[PDB]
Amino acid sequence: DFFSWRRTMLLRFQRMETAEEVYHEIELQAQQLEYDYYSLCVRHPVPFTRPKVAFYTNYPEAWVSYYQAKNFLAIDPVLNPENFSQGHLMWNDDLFNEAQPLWEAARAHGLRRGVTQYLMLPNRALGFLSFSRCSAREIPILSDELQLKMQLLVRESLMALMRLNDEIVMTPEMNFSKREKEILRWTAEGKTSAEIAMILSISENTVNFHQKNMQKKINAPNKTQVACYAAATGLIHH
Amino acid sequence: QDTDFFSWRRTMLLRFQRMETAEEVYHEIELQAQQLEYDYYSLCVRHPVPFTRPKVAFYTNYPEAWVSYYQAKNFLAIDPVLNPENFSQGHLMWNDDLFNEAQPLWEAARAHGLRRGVTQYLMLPNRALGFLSFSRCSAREIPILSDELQLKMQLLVRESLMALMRLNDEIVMTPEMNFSKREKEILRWTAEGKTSAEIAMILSISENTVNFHQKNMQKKINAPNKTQVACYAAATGLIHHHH
Ligand SMILES: CCCCCC(=O)CC(=O)N[C@H]1CCOC1=O
Ligand SMILES: CCCCCC(=O)CC(=O)N[C@H]1CCOC1=O
Repeated sequence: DFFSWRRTMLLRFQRMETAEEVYHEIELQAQQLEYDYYSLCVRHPVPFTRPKVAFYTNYPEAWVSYYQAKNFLAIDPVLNPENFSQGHLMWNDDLFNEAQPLWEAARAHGLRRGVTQYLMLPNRALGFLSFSRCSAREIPILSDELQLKMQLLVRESLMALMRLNDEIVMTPEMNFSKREKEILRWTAEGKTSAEIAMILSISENTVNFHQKNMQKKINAPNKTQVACYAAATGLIHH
Repeated sequence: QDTDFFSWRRTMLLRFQRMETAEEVYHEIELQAQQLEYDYYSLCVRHPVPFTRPKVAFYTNYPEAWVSYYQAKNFLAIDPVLNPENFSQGHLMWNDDLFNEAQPLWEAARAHGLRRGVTQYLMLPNRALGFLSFSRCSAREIPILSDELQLKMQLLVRESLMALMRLNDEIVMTPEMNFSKREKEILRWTAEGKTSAEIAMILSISENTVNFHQKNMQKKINAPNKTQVACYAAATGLIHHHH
């Protein structure tokens, strides 16, 4: 009877044409599980020093504004894979021992209990789904059925959002030609422009143009950043 | 039965996290494969590096005649079972249509006694792609509705490969890069395209030492450039989590 839930959810997400349908479905499923608020967050693998983070939530506008103002993304333990197990995490008082200011601000805004699930996407982006409620001592649930239900919800929603090329999950656009990616693969092996020229039987002049043309559309200083970003997102071995 | 599945997981999770040798993992897969009415299992892993001809390691109890034949005819290069594009929810059932591109492979598999099979796959924290395939000789049918099998296989792919990662098994492990936290920090900056001179200013150290760590970093990995080291680290996710 649970397996039929999995199958319907699988049928639902595969037939979605809109992002609003994805976020709405998450809203419903969260509510079926006695949770009021959902939040879907994605941390991209690049840039390496300040990884891009996009999110979408039905949290109260006041809490979102407060959260961003205090820069809580940078210290939220819910977004730290270390604190997870089997990609699952139940919110508790101890988890926020390092970030109490977050916890108190969240409680002051009406977030008593919550839970988070996470996975890694094909572009190596880290997706986080969080559910939260304002009510204590209600709890629905088996955890096992909870872990497994949420496990599916992160996957199929974010994968759906990728089919639709949504801005929240799609990495900074890097539409390269098959020629450009060949040069990237060899650059990533530590080949010089001269060696890549001989290997591909083209002039070093043509190699450097391609090299510069990729740096153009990404706005990057050298061939080193372009290659590492490509390696980091899996554009090379997808 | 829904309930006795969750407990199956909890034990299997307990099993795999506390296995101490690689043979124990392959052993567990073998029984479950048999418990699931399959004679032959195959666990295959595609590494993310090298970028130009990535290494592929495997372990199976296939008839060796087919193994020798499979490699000899070089079927990996055209095997749809190892192509993530053909999957859905990380799962894939074998049928005559999927092998529309590989006529030599399917009938040859039929000829060696692989009538029916199924494959599950997922991506590991080191960005390696793991594939688990089951196969049987009995020809007949589609088993049990396709939900518990997918889910059983979903777990079996994960925990076996994760167990093998904990054990530093060669089938899953990427080239090890035990760097100092400082050495990894300059790589993050190298991957952002900072010159040794630029990295010096931001970290308050002499340029003599920046060039020093990089060459010292190139030592332990066997590679020429500041570029290849950064790309291998970037490719494996060494540069920002999970390991
Ligand atoms: C305000 C939305 C940005 C945060 C996105 C996210 O997923 C992280 C998260 O929910 N954290 C929870 C934990 C306490 O505060 C929250 O809202
Ligand atoms: C030598 C074996 C390498 C690994 C084989 C593999 O990709 C997994 C697998 O079961 N493939 C199936 C597909 C058809 O023939 C097979 O053997």
